Amino acid sequence: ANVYLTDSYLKGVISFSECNALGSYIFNGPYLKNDYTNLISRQNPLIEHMNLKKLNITQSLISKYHKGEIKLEEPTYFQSLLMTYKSMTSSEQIATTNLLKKIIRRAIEISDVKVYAILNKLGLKDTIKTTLLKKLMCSMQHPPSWLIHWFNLYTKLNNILTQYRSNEVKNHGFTLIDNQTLSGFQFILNQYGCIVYHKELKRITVTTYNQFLTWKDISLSRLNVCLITWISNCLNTLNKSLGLRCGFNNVILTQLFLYGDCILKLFHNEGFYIIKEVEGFIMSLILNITEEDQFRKRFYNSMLNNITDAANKAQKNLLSRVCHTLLDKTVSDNIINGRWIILLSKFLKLIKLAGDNNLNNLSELYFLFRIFGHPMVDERQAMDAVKINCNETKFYLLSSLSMLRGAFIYRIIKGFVNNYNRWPTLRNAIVLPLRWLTYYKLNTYPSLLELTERDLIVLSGLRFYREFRLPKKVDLEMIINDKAISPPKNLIWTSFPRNYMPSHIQNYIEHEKLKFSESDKSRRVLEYYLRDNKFNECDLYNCVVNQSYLNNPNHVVSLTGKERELSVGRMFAMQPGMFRQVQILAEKMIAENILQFFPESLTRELQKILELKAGNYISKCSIITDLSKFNQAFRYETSCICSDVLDELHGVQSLFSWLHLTIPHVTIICTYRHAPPYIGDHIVDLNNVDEQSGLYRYHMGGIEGWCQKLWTIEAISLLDLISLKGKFSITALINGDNQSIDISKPIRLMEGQTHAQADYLLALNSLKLLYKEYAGIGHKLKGTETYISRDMQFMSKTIQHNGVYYPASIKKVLRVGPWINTILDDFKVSLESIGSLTQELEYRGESLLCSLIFRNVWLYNQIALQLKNHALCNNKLYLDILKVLKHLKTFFNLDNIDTALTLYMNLPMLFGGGDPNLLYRSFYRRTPDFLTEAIVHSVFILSYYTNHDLKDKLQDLSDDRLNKFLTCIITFDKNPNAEFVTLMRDPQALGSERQAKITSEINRLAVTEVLSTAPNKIFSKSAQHYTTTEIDLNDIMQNIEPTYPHGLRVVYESLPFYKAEKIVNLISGTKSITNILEKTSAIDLTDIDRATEMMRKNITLLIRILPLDCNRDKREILSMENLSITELSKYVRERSWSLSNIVGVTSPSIMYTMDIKYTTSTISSGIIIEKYNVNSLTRGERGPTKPWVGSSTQEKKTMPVYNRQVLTKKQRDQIDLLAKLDWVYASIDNKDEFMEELSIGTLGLTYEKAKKLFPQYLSVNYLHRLTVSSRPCEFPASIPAYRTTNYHFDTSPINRILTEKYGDEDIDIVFQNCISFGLSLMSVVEQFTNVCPNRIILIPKLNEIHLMKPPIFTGDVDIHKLKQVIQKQHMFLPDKISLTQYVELFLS
Amino acid sequence: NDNITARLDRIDEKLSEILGMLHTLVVASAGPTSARDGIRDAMVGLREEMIEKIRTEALMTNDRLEAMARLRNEESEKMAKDTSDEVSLNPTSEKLNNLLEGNDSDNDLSLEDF
Amino acid sequence: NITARLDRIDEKLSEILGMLHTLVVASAGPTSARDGIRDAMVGLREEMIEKIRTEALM
Amino acid sequence: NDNITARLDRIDEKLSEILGMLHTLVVASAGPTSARDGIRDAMVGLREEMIEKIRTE
Amino acid sequence: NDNITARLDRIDEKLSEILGMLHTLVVASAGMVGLREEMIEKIRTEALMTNDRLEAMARLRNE
RNA sequence: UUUCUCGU
Repeated sequence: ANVYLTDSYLKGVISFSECNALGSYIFNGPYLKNDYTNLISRQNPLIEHMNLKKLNITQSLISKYHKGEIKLEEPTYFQSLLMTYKSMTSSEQIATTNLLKKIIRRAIEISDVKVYAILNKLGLKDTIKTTLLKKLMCSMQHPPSWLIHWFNLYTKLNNILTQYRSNEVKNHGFTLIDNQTLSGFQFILNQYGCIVYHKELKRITVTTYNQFLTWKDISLSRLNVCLITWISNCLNTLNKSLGLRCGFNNVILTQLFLYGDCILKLFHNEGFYIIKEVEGFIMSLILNITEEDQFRKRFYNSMLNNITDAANKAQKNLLSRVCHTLLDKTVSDNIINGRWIILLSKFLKLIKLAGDNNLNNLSELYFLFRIFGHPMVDERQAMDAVKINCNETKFYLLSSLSMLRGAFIYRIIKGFVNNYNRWPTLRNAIVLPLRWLTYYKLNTYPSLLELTERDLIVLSGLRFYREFRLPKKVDLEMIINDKAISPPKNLIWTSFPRNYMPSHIQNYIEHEKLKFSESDKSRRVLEYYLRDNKFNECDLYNCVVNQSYLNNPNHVVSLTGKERELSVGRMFAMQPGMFRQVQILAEKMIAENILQFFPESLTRELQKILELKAGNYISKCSIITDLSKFNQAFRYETSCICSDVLDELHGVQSLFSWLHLTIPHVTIICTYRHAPPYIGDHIVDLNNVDEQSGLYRYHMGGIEGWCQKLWTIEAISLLDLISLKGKFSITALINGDNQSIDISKPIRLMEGQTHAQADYLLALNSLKLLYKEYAGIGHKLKGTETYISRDMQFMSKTIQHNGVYYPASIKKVLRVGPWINTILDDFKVSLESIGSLTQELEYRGESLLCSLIFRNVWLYNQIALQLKNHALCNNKLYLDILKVLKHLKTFFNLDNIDTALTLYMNLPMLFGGGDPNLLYRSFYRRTPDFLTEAIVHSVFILSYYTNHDLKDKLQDLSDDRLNKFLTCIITFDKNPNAEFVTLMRDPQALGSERQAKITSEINRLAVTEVLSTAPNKIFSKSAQHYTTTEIDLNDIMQNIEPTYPHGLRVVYESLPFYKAEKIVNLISGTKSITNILEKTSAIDLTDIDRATEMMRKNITLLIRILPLDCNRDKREILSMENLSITELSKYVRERSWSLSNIVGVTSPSIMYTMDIKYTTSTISSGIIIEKYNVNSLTRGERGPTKPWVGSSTQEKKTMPVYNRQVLTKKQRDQIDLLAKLDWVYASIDNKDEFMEELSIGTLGLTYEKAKKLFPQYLSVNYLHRLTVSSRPCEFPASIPAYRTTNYHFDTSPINRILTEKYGDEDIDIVFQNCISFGLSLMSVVEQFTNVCPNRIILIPKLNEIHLMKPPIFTGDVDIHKLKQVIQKQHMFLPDKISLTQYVELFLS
Repeated sequence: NDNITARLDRIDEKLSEILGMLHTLVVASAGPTSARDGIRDAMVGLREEMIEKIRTEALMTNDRLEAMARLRNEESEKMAKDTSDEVSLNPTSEKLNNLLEGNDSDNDLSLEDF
Repeated sequence: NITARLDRIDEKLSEILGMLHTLVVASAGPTSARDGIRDAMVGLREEMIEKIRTEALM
Repeated sequence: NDNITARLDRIDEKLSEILGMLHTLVVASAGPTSARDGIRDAMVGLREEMIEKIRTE
Repeated sequence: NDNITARLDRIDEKLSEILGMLHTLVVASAGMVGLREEMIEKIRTEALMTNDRLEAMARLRNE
């Protein structure tokens, strides 16, 4: 049948409603709050709740509670109890200590291979070979009691969770009873509930599976923090610069976690109001350290006010809620006594002690925001707050509205001028005065300093024609998403359980279901679009132009609790399919057309953003304000006045104004499986349902997510008006919910004043003005949201000043465990996710060994100690891993399976290994090709077991382990299949079963078959012809002699199969395939065993890649004398694909081909790199040089002179793709007919007509300046932006040598990776030697250098197959350029 | 031709007073009607007239004093407190600051309490 | 002097145009969309004109 | 001269547009659910006459 | 020179009636057939001008 | 167990 797999991480919402309902049904009384939820749960319970209560142990527990032996308590109370376990015994403590010691020792053993490779490649200076790791292991012998406690708690909770998940996989409706795993505790954990009972303390509760996952994640996060801090301290003990930037004794951290749990327990669920201020408090200490006298005290006092007001509000809400409920006898006396002041003061003082007046410590303390857990969001309370905020009348001065609209108009005019060199076409040219008419005629614009309030008022009254165009064909990639939607107004009750609905409501639903189509009856986007049999391609366009969303009788907005959000409230909402289409279309057009007029929107890294942003007296300032609640302050009169500008520009009525035209008339209703509203009798529609705390009407406001870009651009216009009114410059960096301001205004400094006490006055005046105009425009932002600063910049929850970045690496790597970011408990995905998450430590905190050892700890845990407990298949992966270990031991001369496991862990993941991130990632992020990097990583790894200098290239050696490995990589049996289409899907693919298969390739088939039998004609035909189109697209270009994978990728992108396969790949990532249309959230056994066999084959890849007999049975092996790794990899790729010549993808590994020398000689011939800052520890200090972005070389193309705005984004992208096609395939025998029919099929133009539209390129080499989406565009260093500023680089000797040898020709190597590798290598040398080198030079190895001249293709693309593939996939082509659109491309 | 200038000074001054009326004109949002059940129009009227309407409960609004102050263009005490050069502390915050900046007298570094 | 004063009168009239147009735009609201007069208030647009044109030509 | 004539020859359309804005505001403001049907069927007649006029010529 | 004076008189009358319309507007909003017909005519002629502009590029295509 | 839930 179908199996239910439950996630091991919450990745969802802890729901107050379901917990209250379950507790109320179990204890026959109001459990959490006196709402209708408890009443309906006690009246007509759910089947799962009945099953949970009917258990004999549950009956005994409720009988004991009724007898008064035990008293009901709260999930927060038991969270505190679990955190302060205080129930360990000597036996389990010894076992946990031994397990942790073994884990640490094995991780250090695995790390030794990587470190030895790094060291002997760098030239610096039993089971462990390096003295550094020897000392590190000798120091990290006994983990401390706090570390052991956290590890033991996490291990016990994970054991309970994995046992429950395995049993749930085995059989459905399982409930796990475990009173033995945790001493003194008791768990009745199920998917629909988790009852925790403490026999010793006589306490009981009702919790949820999400709450249990949250507890486990809290334990895992504390374990991660403890491990990272312990490793950093042990590294810093032996080398100050080696470890992380922060320093903790971690007794303070453990006490801080305990005190946070105590605060939560004292304030019950409402304690997260207080907990929400930890990040702000850290920021307050940061400002105390950095800012001037006035700003620091202002923020400190204001936020003391904030914290105490939040605590008082939490206490009041707690007392109000707890009164008429079963928990009334639970409130601690210290809450009423007011003694919680002492506890909270202790918490803050210990937070400050953890900070230790150190900027790095405070900056990285931002993980406390996530350690303490997540609240159980109350839907009714947050919706009541939203109703109170939104359902109010806002009074505006007509002057203020005119100024805002005029500012938006001025932004539109400035953007149009700067982009298309002309004013937009506007109807009302007569309303302008003579001056503005002259500015219209002479197509320029005035500056802000030369513009006035009169000008803003005048510009308000303008009406434009069309400059932008609506896409006629709906964008399937835009609308298709795995997310969910809401049913219509008459079907909204289907989102509630049948038991919770009244009998007449159930009858109405059963009668109405037959009156609705199969599509809208669903609740998921995929099901809604697939079941839509009567789905016309031009449906969204027709709806938008007919305003069908306006006054729709079946429009209802449903809003559910946020996911993993500690912020109370923040209730995101859903909307039916058609209105969602309209909203997403409006957002897409805003982003792709108008957002180019507002560069401050920051649609994006932070650090670069900050770095281009960073990029008698002048007074500066800085204001940071929150905008999470802004969205609520925008009526029709303030948002649609600027939305009318976009409406006119697109020439469409009420497209961007749909919000405050249809949301007011719909009913805002709570929608959750355990939060139903009271209906009554004979009422079957929301418009007649009376409103209560669960639902309301007449929103008069915005919604989160929807129209965020519109409100962002309106805010930017508002700040431009602010700057005009205040006579100062603004450098806004608005992004998402956080807004950053940088006001600079020249002043005449009066006598006896420094730069201080004038920036403060500027800040106060600007804040008063800013407050005044937000009040006038509707927003009532308080002192809670905003604050002022002078030399500090805050955005995206990041800390920096003086150009030195302070990261949050520990927070980023907080949740790392066995199966993270995976679906169906995928092994390879978990490995990749662990690797990616652990890089962050060395990418942001500048610590190679800390990140590497943390990654090795968790990788070893997952491989050895967690594969045996896989949820789906019990032991198959572990058995296969054991087989691979024995195979590796037999292949090499490894003495022990322990060493075999170490080698497997260090072996690159490309050849079915166990190392997710290779060596190059530690020196430069992006690489041209992965095969060469994998090969060099494997060579360096094998250099541990085979003595190699790594400084003398690769002189042959007596040992034959590396020789055998390389020979076996070279020699294999070729089994090509669908080679060209596989290259077009992945230009770096190997094929012939010589690379790890990702889940998309396996799932593509099953996706095809499930899509073929779908009601939607478009998807049905696309899947029916999918195999034939696959064959045709594979053999379309089998005749070209020199195959170019990147040019093939360009062809594939240009052809309409790209969108269809994007949809297929998106569908392949869902939980269940062939069960999408079955109306069930249970994975099919077909999915289970297909994924299982794919996982087993991926695990058993090293065996096939490395046969024991190294294939050919002879003494002839790969001779290592004068061997080029680039040639090796190119030959491997060509042999694997059975292709005569593959060009353009083979690039040298810079790490291998660039040697390291710290002192010059008689010949330099190297990339000279020196540090400008003359000091030992350059880390944490900013230099005088521009940051090393490492962008690729700029291609040279000429923009054709035509009207850009009249062509849609997809049409322009396809035109650019065809221009790239002409650039790459200019030398084709069949080029004329190929491009002619390609243009006829795709666009509405011919080749001759479209040639003038094509931006003809000027670079003669398409192997060096091509811009394929499969090729990297930037080559940055591993170190962040600021650290790259401390060094200078020069490549003049390299230029001289490369011109002397094979000069005046392009080279395969990339110099951006060269510079990034040099900088990151200098940083790594500083880490490993406690001193940054004065000057470093990189001598290359010329045998890895190749001349990648542009080849002349010889062949004929099969026009018949190209016609067939376009005709079959005729439902995915972009908008054809009609004549009535093309004829205006050459006007003025 | 001073007669035409003298006779257009009148239209100039009445256009100026129309501009002043437009500047003093105020517009309200199209919020829900009284006792719900419908959508009220986005009514527009003279400034002081709608301060009188707000103070006479003609339109329900969460903000009365500060809305009135903003409409009449006067500095309100709430706005001054939000944009104060020095911000004070409520008694809870004063006690919190006293405990934070003072030496640990009780030294109640015990989880068994509270 | 007469030209400059006529120009300043033109600027005031431009301000009247702008303020009245802003009031027209802000005065539609959801109440006009519910009653189906927003299109009359703000004006017919090019997409609706194309819809009418293609309905005629069909 | 012609400058004053051109100036008033733009003032007349400026005032006409002010008139039109006042007309639409006053017909949309007054008449609670009374004239709304009038504007609705006026739009119906307008679209009918527009499509007929596009059919002609 | 009386043409300028007559133009000034008619624009004065138009502006005075404009002020009358603002006064009636604020009075009505606080607490029609010809006006409606005139604004239908205005929107109709605006739509006609826009449609003629669109037919300009239509004719340009048809060439 | 109105597809456990899973927005932009």
